[PDB]
Amino acid sequence: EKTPIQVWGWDYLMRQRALKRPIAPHLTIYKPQMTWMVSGLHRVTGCAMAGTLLIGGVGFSVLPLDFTTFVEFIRGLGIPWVILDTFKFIIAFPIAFHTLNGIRFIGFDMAKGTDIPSIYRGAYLVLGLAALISLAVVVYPRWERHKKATLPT
Amino acid sequence: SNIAQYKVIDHAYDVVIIGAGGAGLRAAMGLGEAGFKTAVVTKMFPTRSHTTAAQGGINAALGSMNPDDWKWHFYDTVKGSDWLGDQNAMHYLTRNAVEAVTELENFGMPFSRTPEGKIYQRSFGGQSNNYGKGGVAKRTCCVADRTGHSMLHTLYGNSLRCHCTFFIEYFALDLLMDKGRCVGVIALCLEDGTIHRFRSKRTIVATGGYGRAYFSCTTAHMNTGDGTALATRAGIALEDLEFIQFHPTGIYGVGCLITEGSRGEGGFLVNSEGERFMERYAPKAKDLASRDVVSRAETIEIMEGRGVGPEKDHIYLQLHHLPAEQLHQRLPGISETAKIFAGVDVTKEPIPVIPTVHYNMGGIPTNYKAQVIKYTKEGGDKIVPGLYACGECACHSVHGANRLGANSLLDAVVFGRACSINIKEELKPDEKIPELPEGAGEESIANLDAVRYANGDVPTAELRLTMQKTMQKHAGVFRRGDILAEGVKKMMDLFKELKRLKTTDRSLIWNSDLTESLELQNLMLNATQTIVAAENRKESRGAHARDDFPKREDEYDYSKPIEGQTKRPFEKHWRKHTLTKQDPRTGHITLDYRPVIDKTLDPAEVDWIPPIIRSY
Amino acid sequence: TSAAVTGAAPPQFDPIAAEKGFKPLHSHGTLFKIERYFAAAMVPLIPAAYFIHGREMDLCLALALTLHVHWGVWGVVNDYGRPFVLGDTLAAAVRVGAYIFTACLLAGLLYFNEHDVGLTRAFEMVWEL
Amino acid sequence: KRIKTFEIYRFNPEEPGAKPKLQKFDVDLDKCGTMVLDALIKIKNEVDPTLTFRRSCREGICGSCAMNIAGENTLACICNIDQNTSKTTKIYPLPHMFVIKDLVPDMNLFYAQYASIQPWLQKKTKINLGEKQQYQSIKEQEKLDGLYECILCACCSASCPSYWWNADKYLGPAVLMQAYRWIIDSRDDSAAERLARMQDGFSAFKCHTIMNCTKTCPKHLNPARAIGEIKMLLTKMKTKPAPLPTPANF
Ligand SMILES: Cc1cc2nc3c(=O)[nH]c(=O)nc-3n(C[C@H](O)[C@H](O)[C@H](O)COP(=O)(O)OP(=O)(O)OC[C@H]3O[C@@H](n4cnc5c(N)ncnc54)[C@H](O)[C@@H]3O)c2cc1C
Ligand code: HEM
Ligand SMILES: Cc1ccccc1C(=O)Nc1cccc(OC(C)C)c1
Ligand code: SF4
Ligand code: F3S
Ligand code: FES
Repeated sequence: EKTPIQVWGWDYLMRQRALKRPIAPHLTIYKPQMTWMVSGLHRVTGCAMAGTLLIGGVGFSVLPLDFTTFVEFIRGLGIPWVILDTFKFIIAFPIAFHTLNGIRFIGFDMAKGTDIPSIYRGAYLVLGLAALISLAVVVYPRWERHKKATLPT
Repeated sequence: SNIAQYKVIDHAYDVVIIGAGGAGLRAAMGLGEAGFKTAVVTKMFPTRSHTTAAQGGINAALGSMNPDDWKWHFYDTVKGSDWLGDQNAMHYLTRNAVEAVTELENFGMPFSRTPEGKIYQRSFGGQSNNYGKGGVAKRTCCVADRTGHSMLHTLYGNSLRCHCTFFIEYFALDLLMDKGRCVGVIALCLEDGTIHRFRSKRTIVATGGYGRAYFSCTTAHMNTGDGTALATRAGIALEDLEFIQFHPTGIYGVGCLITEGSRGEGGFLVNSEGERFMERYAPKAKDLASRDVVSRAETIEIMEGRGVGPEKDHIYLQLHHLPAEQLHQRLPGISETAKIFAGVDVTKEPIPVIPTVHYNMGGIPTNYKAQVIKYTKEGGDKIVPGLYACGECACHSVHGANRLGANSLLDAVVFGRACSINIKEELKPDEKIPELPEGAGEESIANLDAVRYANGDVPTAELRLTMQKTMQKHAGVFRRGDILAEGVKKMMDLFKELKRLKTTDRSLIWNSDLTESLELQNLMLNATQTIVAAENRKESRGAHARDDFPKREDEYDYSKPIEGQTKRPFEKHWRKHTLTKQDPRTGHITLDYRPVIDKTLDPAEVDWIPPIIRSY
Repeated sequence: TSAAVTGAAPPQFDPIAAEKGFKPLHSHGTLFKIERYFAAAMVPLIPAAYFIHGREMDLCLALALTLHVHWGVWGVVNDYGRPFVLGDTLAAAVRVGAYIFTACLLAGLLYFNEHDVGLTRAFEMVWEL
Repeated sequence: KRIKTFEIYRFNPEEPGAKPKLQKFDVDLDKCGTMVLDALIKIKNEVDPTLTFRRSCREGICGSCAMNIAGENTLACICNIDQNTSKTTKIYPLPHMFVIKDLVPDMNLFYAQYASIQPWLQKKTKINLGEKQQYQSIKEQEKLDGLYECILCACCSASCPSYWWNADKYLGPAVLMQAYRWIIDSRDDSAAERLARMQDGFSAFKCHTIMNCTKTCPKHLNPARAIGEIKMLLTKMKTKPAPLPTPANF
């Protein structure tokens, strides 16, 4: 159900194909900027999580595996005190960064914070709190279990 | 057209417009309104047309700031034309100025507003209330610093409603002629290298001027004065070509315009000694004296050494004394423009400026109906059928020897509007669309086919440069008989190098090398005619000032009282238009001269102003 | 030579003539509104999931998550699932797939709440490693 | 011999079955002007005249010379050459546009879309043309500051990835901001019908607030923002304070 202009826009795209006309480059050539790199990482993560929820929700359902076997399977190698929390940080950050940025990416739908200072500030602001909250959430229980090896009671 | 084959494409319209500048678009809107199948042909997108770069404002006696009579506008415009201006055309201009600019507000032009909510006007060069007696006039209505950008975008937008069909990026090669009658236009569609023949009952020329004939210019690269050349290649005399206005405040480096609005807001010109030197050269007007004066007044200070900077060769424009909340409000365009190209914080430093080529009053000769004319010495003003002109490429003339400040955007509009007004009437719907004679502009193409595969040993790029300089030198603000002779000698020998041309680019589709070559072709016609006219004009008047003939040559000496004297014959005195008639192929130029139309249109509505000595 | 063919006027969009008939007022605008509301509502929710675990939270998560991701994937399917680069019906396949993805998602999440640890408990257990 | 080297996008439709290229042009910076365009001209003028490209103004107000320069969409004429002679300035045409020849792209869609917003003044009471100045207050008209300046270069629509993808349906920043410019003009009346024409899910909303438009823009303007008000206007989270009262002594 297209508006008259968007009809024309198609017929055009055809006519443009007709002429075997090449298309200018874009991702190939355009420079990294914190405007759209952030856009990427909002949408990259946004999806990754949904694909997890599918690969998780439907994967563990169709497979005989319950989750309790999986949690045990990895403790099989019992990977280093580090490499676990790495993967915890990798799992917090897509939720952290995204959800924060969601408040920011809503902002620019309202014209709220759309000047280049407000854009570039918010970019670091969101990455700051996502780095904080994901590190803090991951290195808090880890620093509570090594607060057993030596503790009062 | 032997060395290739060409895709020829006919059309049939009522009226073709070669031009999508202020005049062309206004002209189109009125014709759409009238209901004509109107084809607008332009060699670039209409928003890119020059008008866009216009800054200062557009003139009308609105009195948004204070009482104003358009007759005071009319006066300052006739004195601005140094009585080389056909006043019947100027009467039309200044009468309807208030209607036309009001129209533009009513087309959604976002004019800067006064607290009253009216269209904010500023002061400008060469205007004054009470017929030169009263104060400095505020008629120059504006969209702050960027009036021409907003006028064009507005005019264009409104022309998307006129049901007018746009041919964009089509380089017009020739006016298609049938023994006296303009039956249409021929062009090259850049997009696919096809050739297009437009059959039309009328043809409006709104191509703009030839600013690139000189080296330094505020003009845009596409100011190659094509329409002016088209008329010549169709066999028409061009008018007042030697009158080239020099804008005072062009930036020292690139030559980009710093507006006269910058002066009309309270800025001023300062030499190496820190003197607001315009207070000498103009006791009354000062830095808002007419451009030919201010630009001369600059050159005098330079040529006497009080020029500024490391070459003592340009001067300053001063804005670091106006309050910064006005600079930003009234001059944001030039603010940044200066900050980019000059690196100047205009609130802290002055802007290095210099006289610069800007507007060509000179153009294709017309009457007040914006109709192209030929001038026999016996038959008089015999019109050209199916042909109209307006804008910078025309010479009605409303500017005679010196264009007034902020008057052209108006000239573009009012006479664009005039084109349709005048056509709506004198065209009748029984008149069938004229058929083309067989093999029309088979030459137009041949010419193209030549330049396309240009075989000689002179790069098109280099032949231009040497034209531009050969010009820059000889036809400056101050010119002299010996220089000009010596200029004409070089320019006519540069013309013979056209047969020795080189172009590498061979393709039909978007050949900016070929098209630019056709521009040079057109520029060389304009240029040659500009300087032979100047060389021959033995007087100082308006922009054209002769060291060897520094008095204004008139019928009477006008400093002395009128009666008692005895009127000179037409031959001796120079109150007359310069009508160069070039042989397009060979390059020979012949002249002839045509009277200034002193009468108004209605002696009942206003009186024709007697030539007095032009002082500011 | 001038043994030309007569051509036609160049393809151009008439905004006045396109104004004939055009009544489309399928104001998507009010739908956008609710997408964002909902997502803003989820701003407190993620903290709530961290702190208040459980099966009934899983249900709020799996209901909201399936609803917000549904809206989300539909967006990304329109951007990249283009008729131009896929051909019409093949683009309709991805288009429909964006709805298949949602329904498979919810069921995937519902099965996990009702026959496994549940969302909340799954995080506790992996954070426990 | 401060020889700057340039990598320019090249292409010829004339040449049979040809394909996009990259040519290296060297330029003496001492023999050249300070702006990118100067070199491109210098090059066409001295080296390869087939280097086809758009120019008209020299002052950055026409919009003709929009292109990519070292990864950014900007105007050449007012973009300064990178003085480091060891490096290359990488010049491409405006991204995701169909290229005619070298740096020249086809606009028409862009132009056509800006035509669809009915970019001209509309008022329900038929007023007479050259008769009267309509009323607009200083505060009213000043709103347009940030909107009227757009030269239609298309640096912003060329940078918007959502435009890349759905160019036929999604109007793109520059065109939208002009749609907006005509919306909030107090003197303009038919401002709802303007919103009506981009209510659908692509026309306007496909703006995913990426923000390149505002970042890449050579006239420092902000389309993202006016899109903002459109989102608010379309959702009816907001609407315009209708015309101020035109006094009876005006
Ligand atoms: C920097 C600057 C500032 C100015 N400021 C002001 C001001 O403040 N106020 C004022 O009144 N005046 C001003 N002027 C003067 C004024 O802007 C112009 O003279 C006027 O706008 C010319 O309009 P036009 O329609 O005649 O042609 P232009 O606007 O010059 O456009 C010419 C048109 O003709 C077309 N054309 C040319 N050659 C061909 C061809 N071969 N085939 C097809 N089409 C062709 C072009 O495509 C173009 O669209 C200024 C000029 C400059 C340079
Ligand atoms: C908790 C607070 C959250 C908020 C406020 C939020 C907000 C948003 C917003 C505003 C968008 C649209 C942005 C756009 O169109 O570019 C969006 C898109 C998306 N969100 Fe979220 N979100 C949240 C959590 C999540 C979570 C947990 C996921 C997990 C899968 C997710 C996945 C997505 C996806 C896939 C999109 C796709 C559209 C796109 O990126 O363009 N979001 N979100
Ligand atoms: C389309 C879109 C909508 C919302 C959020 C993000 C995107 C998005 O992926 N842009 C995008 C898409 C592809 C490439 C790209 O960068 C290139 C410059 C590498 C950016
Ligand atoms: S907005 Fe800035 S970038 Fe987009 S067009 Fe108008 S000017 Fe060029
Ligand atoms: S770059 Fe792209 S999606 Fe929206 S705000 Fe700017 S347009
Ligand atoms: S050429 Fe006018 S925008 Fe640079």
